[PDB]
Amino acid sequence: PVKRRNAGRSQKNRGHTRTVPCTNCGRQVAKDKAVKRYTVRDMVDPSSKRDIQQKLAFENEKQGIPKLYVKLQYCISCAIHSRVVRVRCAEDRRIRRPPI
Amino acid sequence: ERDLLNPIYEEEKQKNKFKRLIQAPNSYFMDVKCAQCQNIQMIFSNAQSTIICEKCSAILCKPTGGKVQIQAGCAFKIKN
Amino acid sequence: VIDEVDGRNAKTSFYGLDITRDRLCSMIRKWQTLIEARVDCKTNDGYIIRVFTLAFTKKTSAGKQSSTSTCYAKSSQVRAIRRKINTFITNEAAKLGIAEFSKNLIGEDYTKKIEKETKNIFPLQNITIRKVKVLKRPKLDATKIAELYSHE
Amino acid sequence: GRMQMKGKGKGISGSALPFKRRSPKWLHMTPSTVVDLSVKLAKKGLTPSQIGVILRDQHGIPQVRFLTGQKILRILKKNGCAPQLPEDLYFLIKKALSIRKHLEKNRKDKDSKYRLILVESRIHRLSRYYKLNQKLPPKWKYNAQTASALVQ
RNA sequence: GAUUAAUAGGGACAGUUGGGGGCAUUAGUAUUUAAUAGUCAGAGGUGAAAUUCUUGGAUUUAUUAAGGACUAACUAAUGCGAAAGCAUUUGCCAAAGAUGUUUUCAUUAAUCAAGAACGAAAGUUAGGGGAUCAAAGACGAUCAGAUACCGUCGUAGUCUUAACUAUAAACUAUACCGACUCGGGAUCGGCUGGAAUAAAUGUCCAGUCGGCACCGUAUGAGAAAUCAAAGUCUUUGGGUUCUGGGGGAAG
Ligand SMILES: [Mg+2]
Ligand SMILES: [Mg+2]
Ligand SMILES: [Mg+2]
Ligand SMILES: [Mg+2]
Ligand SMILES: [Mg+2]
Ligand SMILES: [Mg+2]
Ligand SMILES: [Mg+2]
Ligand SMILES: [Mg+2]
Ligand SMILES: [Mg+2]
Ligand SMILES: [Mg+2]
Ligand SMILES: [Mg+2]
Ligand SMILES: [Mg+2]
Ligand SMILES: [Mg+2]
Ligand SMILES: [Zn+2]
Ligand SMILES: [Zn+2]
Repeated sequence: PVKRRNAGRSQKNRGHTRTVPCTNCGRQVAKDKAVKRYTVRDMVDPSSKRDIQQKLAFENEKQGIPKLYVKLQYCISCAIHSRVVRVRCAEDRRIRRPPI
Repeated sequence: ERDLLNPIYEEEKQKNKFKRLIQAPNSYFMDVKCAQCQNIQMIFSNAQSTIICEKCSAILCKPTGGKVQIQAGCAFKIKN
Repeated sequence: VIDEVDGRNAKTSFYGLDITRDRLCSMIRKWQTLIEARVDCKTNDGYIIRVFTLAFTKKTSAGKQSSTSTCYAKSSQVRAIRRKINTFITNEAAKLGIAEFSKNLIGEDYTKKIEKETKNIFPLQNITIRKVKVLKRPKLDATKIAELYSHE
Repeated sequence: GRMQMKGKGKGISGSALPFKRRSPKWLHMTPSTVVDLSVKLAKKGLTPSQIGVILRDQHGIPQVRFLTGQKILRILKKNGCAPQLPEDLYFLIKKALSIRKHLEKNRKDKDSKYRLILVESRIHRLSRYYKLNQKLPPKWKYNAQTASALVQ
């Protein structure tokens, strides 16, 4: 019973692909296989934002607080446990560009 | 409606040269007039390396990948 | 870097140039090619500098760049782009003082020029000077440190 | 298809001979004149193939045999300028030798060792042919040292 | 007196293309350490903690330097390589496919016991090197017991010259050459026309050859999962090597 045709990794036309340590655990995982999400968040709770934006010395800031950029790479055990990815029915299992 | 025996021209022209019925090539031969000394020479369509007109030694064509670049004011006609 | 103390206030000379994390990861997008170009140059001022340049593939085709909208430039085109950028910088470096060079470097002049050189090979977007390092700096005579000060 | 590349080697490079066997109408060269040119080129030390190219690009001669009735090599043979070792084998050995050359110096280069194995393989494989078909002396062998002095 | 000239194969040549290989070069932060400045009482680590480190000043901050690795992000159902595998700059060396040919050779080909070239990791021999991790080991914790999962350390190893070794779930678990059977966009590399502009190593459009795939679909296949081959098989024969014959014993 082959489960995935992909077999989980995006890799074809090559023998080998570089291994990445998982953010959460640090387990080595295939760069194709890895669940990778790029995150641009803000360093600060919106309330906290109000508080700081009051006190910003340079008034020449328009959204003059930096965003935090993360390239997040999960091994599978981690990204499942941690709900980044979750179990779906056989038909949906092949759906490719899902979010909102 | 389609007949293999009487294939349509515009179609065969679109097909790859080996996949036509008569298996006919895409190349031509052209008479080229040197911009300077006004000599006429024959040049293969996809010709390899470079061509210099015999009279004045100036450059007529440049090689590529199946195209020849006719350089400058050199005028040409296909021979057929 | 502080070259001099005068009377309770410390004068400084040029040391380096650089970029915020933000302004970098700002510019980094998937589905285009990331070009980087490093150069080593001498001023007539007697400085040895190392300039890192950054550039990105500019999409023309008018869609939203995506998995479908792939923008990559051929590796060879990248190489020609390096060669060209690099060359131009070394030239514009040898003919200028470090005052001149730094002024030009901070501002948008070189980005304009670089786009104009580069465009043949490939259209580029947000050309940037990622960093500048000063490899070898001469000591300043009282004269040149006075001429650096020269403020209007 | 492409010899000794298993898995994916397989594609079609072009040549497609037209239907008309008769030489073209615009062509004014006597077959004799052609044989003259081809032999001049030959004595200049060209290849039957290289001669073919020259006649085709420069001289408006599309197919030499459809003009003369004799293919290029046969012409060369009759008229006595002959390429002693077949152009075919000649190039294969030139190659195997260039690989010898580069390989004596970089002894850690594995790909080139393997490529050499392949090329020599083809050389022997061609030797057998040209031997059984009497185009090569019967005791003729390709060795490193023997073939290196062999006109290549 | 020389059959064509295989949408057979070898060779020539032309513009390319590639994270293929070998030498040199070269960068980049990062870990670790040192130096020089600072400042102080806690750093570490965990589920809590304890081993550790700390006033001889740690962690922390700034600037340099040493030393081994490693090439992030761009990075993809993209590329190359026979496979193993391959990702910084530049230069050199030989090599390669595809495409383009109204070039040349003319069956030179397919597959393959012998016999050979490779072949991750771990491991072995003789030198180097030693920053990071880290089998063994030493300890902390956890536990009824932990010679385990966790933590602090740490040797061989990890890297490198010469050599051995030949093995993997070395995986599409799918032999190679060749035909033929559906549809659709897209993608990487050539080429051919066409179009727009700010006129080009860039766009777009339409062809086509070759790659990696994908999405539909089969009145084709299958025990099914599924498969555009795993189809053209009792309507059973295109060519060729290899392997299996209930389970264990037993590689
Ligand atoms: Mg593997
Ligand atoms: Mg495109
Ligand atoms: Mg074929
Ligand atoms: Mg360093
Ligand atoms: Mg690529
Ligand atoms: Mg040792
Ligand atoms: Mg207890
Ligand atoms: Mg440790
Ligand atoms: Mg065009
Ligand atoms: Mg069956
Ligand atoms: Mg059925
Ligand atoms: Mg399907
Ligand atoms: Mg059968
Ligand atoms: Zn993990
Ligand atoms: Zn002329």
